[PDB]
Amino acid sequence: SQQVDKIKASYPLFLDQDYKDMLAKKRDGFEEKYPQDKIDEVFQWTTTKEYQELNFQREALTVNPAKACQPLGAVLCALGFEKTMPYVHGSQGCVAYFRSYFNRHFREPVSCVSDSMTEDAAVFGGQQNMKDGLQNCKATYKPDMIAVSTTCMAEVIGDDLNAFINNSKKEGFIPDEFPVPFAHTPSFVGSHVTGWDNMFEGIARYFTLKSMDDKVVGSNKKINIVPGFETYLGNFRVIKRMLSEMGVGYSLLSDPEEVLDTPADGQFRMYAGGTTQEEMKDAPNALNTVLLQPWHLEKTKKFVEGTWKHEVPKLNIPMGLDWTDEFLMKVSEISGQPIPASLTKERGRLVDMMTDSHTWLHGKRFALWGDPDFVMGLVKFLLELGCEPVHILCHNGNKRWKKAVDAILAASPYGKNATVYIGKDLWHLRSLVFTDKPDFMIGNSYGKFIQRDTLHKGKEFEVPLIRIGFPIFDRHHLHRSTTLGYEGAMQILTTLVNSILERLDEETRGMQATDYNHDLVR
Amino acid sequence: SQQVDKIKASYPLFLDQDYKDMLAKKRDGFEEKYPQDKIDEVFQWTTTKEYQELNFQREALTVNPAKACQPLGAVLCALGFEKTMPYVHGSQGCVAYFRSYFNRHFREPVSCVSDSMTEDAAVFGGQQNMKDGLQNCKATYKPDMIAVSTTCMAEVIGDDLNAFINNSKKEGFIPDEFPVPFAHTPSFVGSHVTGWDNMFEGIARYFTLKSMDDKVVGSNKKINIVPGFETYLGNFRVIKRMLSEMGVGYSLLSDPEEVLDTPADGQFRMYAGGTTQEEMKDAPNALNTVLLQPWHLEKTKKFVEGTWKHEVPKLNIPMGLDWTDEFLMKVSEISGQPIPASLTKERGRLVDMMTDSHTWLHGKRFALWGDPDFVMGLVKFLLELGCEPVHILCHNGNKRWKKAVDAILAASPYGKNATVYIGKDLWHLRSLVFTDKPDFMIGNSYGKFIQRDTLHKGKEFEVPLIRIGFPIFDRHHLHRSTTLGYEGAMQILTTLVNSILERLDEETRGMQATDYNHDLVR
Amino acid sequence: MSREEVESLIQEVLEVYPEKARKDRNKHLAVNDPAVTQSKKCIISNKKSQPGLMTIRGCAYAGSKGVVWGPIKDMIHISHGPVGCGQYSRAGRRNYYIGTTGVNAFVTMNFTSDFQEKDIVFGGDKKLAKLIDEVETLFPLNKGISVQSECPIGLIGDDIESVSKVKGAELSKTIVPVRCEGFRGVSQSLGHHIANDAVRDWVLGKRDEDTTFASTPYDVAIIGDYNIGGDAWSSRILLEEMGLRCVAQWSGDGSISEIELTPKVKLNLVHCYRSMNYISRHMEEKYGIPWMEYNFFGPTKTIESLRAIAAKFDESIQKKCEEVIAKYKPEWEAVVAKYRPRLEGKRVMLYIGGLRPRHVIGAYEDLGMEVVGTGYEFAHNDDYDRTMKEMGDSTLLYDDVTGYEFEEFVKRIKPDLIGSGIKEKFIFQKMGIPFREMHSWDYSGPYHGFDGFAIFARDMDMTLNNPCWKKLQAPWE
Amino acid sequence: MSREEVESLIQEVLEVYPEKARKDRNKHLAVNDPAVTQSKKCIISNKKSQPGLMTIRGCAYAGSKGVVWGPIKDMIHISHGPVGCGQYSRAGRRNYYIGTTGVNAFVTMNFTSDFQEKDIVFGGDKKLAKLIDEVETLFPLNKGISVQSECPIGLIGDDIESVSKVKGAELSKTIVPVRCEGFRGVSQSLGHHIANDAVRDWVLGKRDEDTTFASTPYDVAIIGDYNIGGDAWSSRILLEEMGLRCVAQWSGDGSISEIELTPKVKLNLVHCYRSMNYISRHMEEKYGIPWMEYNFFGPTKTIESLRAIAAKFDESIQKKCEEVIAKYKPEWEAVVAKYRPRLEGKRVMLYIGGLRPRHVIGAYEDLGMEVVGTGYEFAHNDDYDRTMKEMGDSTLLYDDVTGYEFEEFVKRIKPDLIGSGIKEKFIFQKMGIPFREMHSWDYSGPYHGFDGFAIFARDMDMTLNNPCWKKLQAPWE
Ligand code: ICS
Ligand code: CLF
Ligand code: CLF
Ligand SMILES: [Fe+3]
Ligand SMILES: [Fe+3]
Repeated sequence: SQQVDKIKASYPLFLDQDYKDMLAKKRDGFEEKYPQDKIDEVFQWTTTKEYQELNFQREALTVNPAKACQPLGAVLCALGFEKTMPYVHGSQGCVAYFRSYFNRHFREPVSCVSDSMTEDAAVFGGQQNMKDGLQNCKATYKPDMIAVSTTCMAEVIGDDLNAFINNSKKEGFIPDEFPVPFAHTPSFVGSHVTGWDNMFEGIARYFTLKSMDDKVVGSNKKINIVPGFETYLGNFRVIKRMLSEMGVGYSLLSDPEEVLDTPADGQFRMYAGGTTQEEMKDAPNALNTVLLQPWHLEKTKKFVEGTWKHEVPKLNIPMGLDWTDEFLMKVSEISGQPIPASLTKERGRLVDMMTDSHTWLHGKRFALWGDPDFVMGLVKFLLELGCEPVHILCHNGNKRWKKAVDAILAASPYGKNATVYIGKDLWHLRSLVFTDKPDFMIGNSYGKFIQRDTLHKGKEFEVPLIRIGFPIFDRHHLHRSTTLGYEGAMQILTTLVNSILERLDEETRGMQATDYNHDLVR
Repeated sequence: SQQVDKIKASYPLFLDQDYKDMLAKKRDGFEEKYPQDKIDEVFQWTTTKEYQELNFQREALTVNPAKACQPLGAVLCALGFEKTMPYVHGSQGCVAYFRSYFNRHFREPVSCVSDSMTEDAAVFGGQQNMKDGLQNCKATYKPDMIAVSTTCMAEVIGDDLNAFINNSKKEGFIPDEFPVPFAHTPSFVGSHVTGWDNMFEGIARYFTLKSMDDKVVGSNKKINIVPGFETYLGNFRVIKRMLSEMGVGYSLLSDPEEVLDTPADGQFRMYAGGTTQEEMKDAPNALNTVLLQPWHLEKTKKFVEGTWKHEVPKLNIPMGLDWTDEFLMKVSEISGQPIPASLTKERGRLVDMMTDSHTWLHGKRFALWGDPDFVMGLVKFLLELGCEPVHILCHNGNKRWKKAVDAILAASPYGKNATVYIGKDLWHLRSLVFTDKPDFMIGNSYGKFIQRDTLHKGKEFEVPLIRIGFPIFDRHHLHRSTTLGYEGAMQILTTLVNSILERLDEETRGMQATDYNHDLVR
Repeated sequence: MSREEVESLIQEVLEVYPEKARKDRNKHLAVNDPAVTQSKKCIISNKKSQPGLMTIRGCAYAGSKGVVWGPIKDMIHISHGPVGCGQYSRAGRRNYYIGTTGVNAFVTMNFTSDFQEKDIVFGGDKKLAKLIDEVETLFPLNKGISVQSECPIGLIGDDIESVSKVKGAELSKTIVPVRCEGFRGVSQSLGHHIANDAVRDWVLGKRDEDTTFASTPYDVAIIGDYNIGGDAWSSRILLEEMGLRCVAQWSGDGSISEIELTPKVKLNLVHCYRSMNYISRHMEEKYGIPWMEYNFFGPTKTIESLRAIAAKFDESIQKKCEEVIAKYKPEWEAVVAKYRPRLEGKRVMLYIGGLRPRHVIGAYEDLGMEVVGTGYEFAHNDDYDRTMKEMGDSTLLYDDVTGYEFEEFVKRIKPDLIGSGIKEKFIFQKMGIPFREMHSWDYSGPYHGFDGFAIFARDMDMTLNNPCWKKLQAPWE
Repeated sequence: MSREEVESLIQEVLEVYPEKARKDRNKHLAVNDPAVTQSKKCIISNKKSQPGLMTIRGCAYAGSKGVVWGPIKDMIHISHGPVGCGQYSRAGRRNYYIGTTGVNAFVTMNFTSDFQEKDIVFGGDKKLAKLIDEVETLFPLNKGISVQSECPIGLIGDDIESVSKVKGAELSKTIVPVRCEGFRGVSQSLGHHIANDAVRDWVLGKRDEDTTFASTPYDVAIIGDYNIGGDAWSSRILLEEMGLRCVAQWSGDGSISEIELTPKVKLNLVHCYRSMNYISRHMEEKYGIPWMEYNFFGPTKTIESLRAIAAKFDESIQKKCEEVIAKYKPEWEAVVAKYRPRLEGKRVMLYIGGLRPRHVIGAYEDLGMEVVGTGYEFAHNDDYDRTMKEMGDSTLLYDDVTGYEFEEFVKRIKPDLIGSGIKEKFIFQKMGIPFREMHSWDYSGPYHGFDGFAIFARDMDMTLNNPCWKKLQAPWE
């Protein structure tokens, strides 16, 4: 039953007595549900340490992973170029899923096409699919460039992208001068960040490999910036702003912040902004190349150091205080531009907030998960704040990254209780937060379920989640935030201290029970 | 007892069994406490409509006010000028309280002095106090200007500020050319915003009244901006940024943003930034003067219109889409500068966020309180978002402002259930949110107690608080936020929508009870 | 109106395509004629998509894992293959259920085999057996395992059926291998077909020799309702107050026991014909259970459906149906009185998967709103035969419409509201046209039945009449 | 350290003042000599502040309403006058209490008359009576009303004593008028005196003729502990473990009934001498109740105070005290063993109000820390008499220090830690020096007793050794 003046959505309409009785009747009659006591016993067992040993013995079963497949990152990289259409050679379901994922994260239209490969292509290959798809895409959406990646279908059947595109150009389906960079992105290798690296390397090789005779390093007095897989527009904006304040010439390669933040004014823009072909062709003439996320830009680093002959600096992600300082000094050394007073004042203001909130941050325990560079930068910043990471998880990390993270942790007295896990999923993290309870979790929206499970054990065992990372689906406009630089550090610090204070306020709201500590001033 | 590995502060140390037994023994032994049944009955009575009818009959008692006294606003205005020392003629306890208040809100040093008037001055006056205080302050803290306000003691006794300062200058206590503007700020009249207006009018009259013979309107091709009582640094910053993007000459008068955001780099800066004396002297030469908060700048408006011969535009606070558009168009008309494309794109992005969050924001009910201009701007923004303002409260509002806000509400279909209260305090609003429950409250930290009371009645009766306004004491670095322009509108929209989503997440976290609506994608 | 103008618009939109793409797409766009009962002579559907045209269709894995098998709550579903498929489809569809997640319910969880290069080169049958053992170890309260195949499984030659048979015999468990590789078929329709075939072959006939279930003449099953936002519950409550007994519910909030007990019911009430007609026809031929379709979109359609269902039983069910209609009449009359003045005269364009474009028409008309255009992603010709009689004259019909085609059609027609998926939501929002998500109900619902009609009307009003649509043009432009 | 250098520094700091201010301030700075017993010959205190020098002192209203009367929970305290004072003093002091706020407890609530211009011109006595009637109507469970005067009340011809007497006779309620106007005196100490006199005159003698309270030879009353962060509770439990019975605590978590029952106890354990010595002496002269000072800051002071209190009673209390000390020895020993190596050899300066500058020195010395400078805002000469023997050789002593003075002293001495109020906190934080709030315990605590010593050591370690103090200089400068 619904009242016209107060209509109830699914919550809490189904908490009404009639719906509750219907659900109880259904369960007791036709579901053959296990007894509630048995379910409670099994949940208690899953919250124990023995279940943790059984869980960490897994070798073939992955439960709730924290990574995606390569063509998603390839599409994200392709989106960062001017009037460039992402084109995935393979099945259309992959493209549908990529578009749905990016639409749910960014809340913006995402453009991508497929050649709709089927059983006929599973037997005879997808050469005709490639020809017709390239022709149709160019004729319909009029792109200046088509960036081609692959799905696991074409990777397994071993389709040859280079030969397919060459045949398409030779037979006249698309003009010979039309740029069609390509990359092989096997989803059974690596993750989405690997796909981003592969696509960027393919585009750079397409635009620079055959025309390096007339290139001189440092000729255009610019610095190349390669951001890598990034889902915060504020990060691109802060990098550009910091480079502009220093008066440093720069070329941001794969810049998608304009196409992922289009305005609503009555018209649809399929393309907006992005790196031009002139920038990509002139990139070898820069003084140097800086990779913002070096731990998933290895192929790009090899291509840049080998072909472009750029001595890429060994820089960590510009996250926190120390690494932002190191990035700024390296940029100043490379470009010969002094660091302006505005950046010094911003650093001092960040230090001031750190000094203000150190009392509330000290001693706090965090679980965290995400991509390798983001995770290691977050670990560094949390160490600088006096916080204690204990469970550090990275499903797409490797042994070298784990060694680097351990070296970072050993350098600080607050990293003595920290353990780094690579190749572990979120079921492992759920077991870890049950057996060794932290104060907070940091990660994407998939952690919310973990919090729910903790609340099932008790209010004293609940571990609140802080949404930093990708993807965030249950909150609006968090993709506009910043994690890089002093401004990103300030945003992260404000979020963390406010999460701590909201938890404290919630725990002390009981009248005559705990409200003696419900302080007005904190 | 304490464990050295896990040391407990007051919460939850005092929840131990021994402390609970000690407290219970004390209560049943010596406190002569009322029975818990009587306390519960009285609380339930205070949550009823009859109690609300009794409460609104109050005529002499004020319970939990939502305003301060004039000298606080006078101090805030004086802090906005370069190397200017706030000086309060009266008692030192007032200055101690002002400094503590601003220190807790801004988490920054606040400088203010007093002449420390005692019982002796109650019959002789504070002339010698003024002389000694001016001499000592100038000798010790080296200010370029001393801005004088008053406390209630000096106003009741009747100290002539002009005569006292003239006699101090005449007898050599301070140089005759030293600028010492003054203002009378009685605490029993108006509130802190009235004091801000009085102090600004006094400074303007000191620097411009007697030298208007050589002033020609529009000579310097600038627009004067008077912000009024503002406690968000982001508001100053966003006004400056928006005026810079338009390429519009401007002169912000009383800009305290630099002195309230000094960096922590190993030195203490007593003064930083602020309006210079040259700017205040050249202010009559501007094209026009724009008052960002015209509802507490009436004396300033009178002085600017009658003396500077400036045709002050009739503008609302640049809060929300429509009023930001009107402010930008008025500035463009005055200065003759076209509105840039960047501001158009930012407006479109705000409209896009509104479109994305309209489903979650539609129909939500808000109780709200604050200062008049901030309250009416937030009401306008809530009406623009499809939200329903229900309880609009302003302790320092007047009847003309009430008529204006009623006119704003009547123009929108979402203002049907909206009532406005002037002269009412937070006990009135507690009664209102008990009897006519809204979905959320918007206000300063003093609302937290109200939330506690609601949680005491039941979880289904709890009204969550959203901290937008002054002062915020229980959260860190919220004073850095923005509430003006498109940037402030986006920040407020994000805060509101994420508060709604977090409330929904909390209400649907129960396993096998309500977690059917614990959606990953919202 | 203006059928000639609609055809001219179709031609103008079609000019841009190359010769082969234009010729193929010409058969999938049509102008409605209610007098026509054979859509085969009018439109062509269930064909392959043209490459590189930004299609909206999914894959057979989405049709099988995401639609049919996924809502089953007491079963663990393994995405056999690389990590992406189960990650993008995890908790993406709001098929509501009651249970303890991770203990006895696993709907919003993501179980996968996490294929690597070695698994591709050397196969994943041994890995699948080890995974099944680990699943049984860590999740003892699960009541069945289904293994949903992805593209490399079908491309490398893995014998999932043998592994499922051996492991099911060993553990005395029901393990269902579903060959739902994404390259099979052209859309999710073949996924629905394959999932229904798997249900028939491995689950449906498990209690043919069992007769311990007490049967009543008023036993019915709900077929094709996936409990999107609680739709199945909202329909089931109406069926229950009518005196019937709902034994099974496929598949939202469904259990394997309900599926196995379905062949014991007296009537099948099919909600989604497109995705469940195979199993309903199989049940009719094998056990003799008649099946009939019902529409609970809006008061008129649910009155008609309730009366049609009650006609299948004796007089007592008919009296209970009349009593239910009388009880629920004032509520939807109040809803109509509140929300018809604000929605009268508006024009709607729709593009959904296979059932809702024709089901929601009556609900839209009960609010005084007219539908001028509709389309399907993967519907067959019988769906178009059903739809063509429910639409107005000279309305637009589009099958497997492209992004550009729908863009231009919406630009020319200029409706007041559009209902489609998440991939058109933000596009049409940036146009300035109100948009409603017709797959997830825009994170609202339910919309079925009387209780859902109020929510539907409130959502329609709150989106159509939102002030934000009036603020797109800056005042200085 | 190096007495001659300290005197030289004092002279350089004084060099900038005008002659009158310099001459006045010369008497408020001293170099400590523990051999000296009388402080009148070296330091001068309890004098008016020099105008325009940024003193940290408050007013008499703060010392009466905010310190003495505010912690009383079952009473309602009206701030008679304009709105600012109660607004700035509302919930700024962390005097913890147990009760239902708004029903039977009103500590964090702000009650005021909200004086306007008409109230200034025509008085506020009728408004006060109407306000008392409204308070009686809306808060029936209140057990007394206090009326704290602000500056205009004493400036205009208001007579609150007559109003209080008439309303108390009419309503049979205890109404205490406090003439704690701001301009009286020079600091909060006169507010302490006025509040104590009001307590003596209006509350203390209510049960003089009542003999229905059963009394035991082990009755003690805590005087001068205001339960900052639970501090009083952290003390009271210890007294309960010694076998004593605590009848009242003034005034944190205190009730009016406890105040009235105070004249029935056997001993008055006075914590804050400065604010409650008046009432302690009055009770000694009138009821013959002895009072002694105690110190629960740090394990050493706590043990000495427990032994001194136990020596005032029979042998059973002494045995219980020995058992308590033995029980609590390992905990504070472990706290020292953990935190002293991190804090050994550090130098600290303090600037607090009347009691704590000398009370917390022992707790710092228990951790291996040396206090090199100390000072008071509003202490008298007896406080400095105690401090001089409490403090070390060649250390710095300051009374009513100014912001400029404190900044110059801190720059010259360069301490590792500074403990002061909120008005110097950020000033010293920007300077790169760790700062702990010694009034509110930086929203932490309690710091009294054995359980508070652990929190104290943890806070000192967490602030002194924070990494943020090594990051204030940019690497490029
Ligand atoms: S199953 Fe089908 S696309 Fe019949 S795949 Fe799709 S929950 Fe649609 S029009 Mo999403 S044939 Fe159901 C459908 Fe209809 S997921 Fe739902 S809304 S009634
Ligand atoms: S059509 Fe369908 S969704 Fe596509 S793969 Fe095929 S079953 Fe799956 Fe998962 S991993 Fe990524 S998204 Fe594909 S490319 Fe390899
Ligand atoms: S020394 Fe003390 S705090 Fe000062 S007034 Fe006097 S009692 Fe009070 Fe309240 S209202 Fe404001 S702050 Fe004053 S100036 Fe008039
Ligand atoms: Fe958007
Ligand atoms: Fe600060």
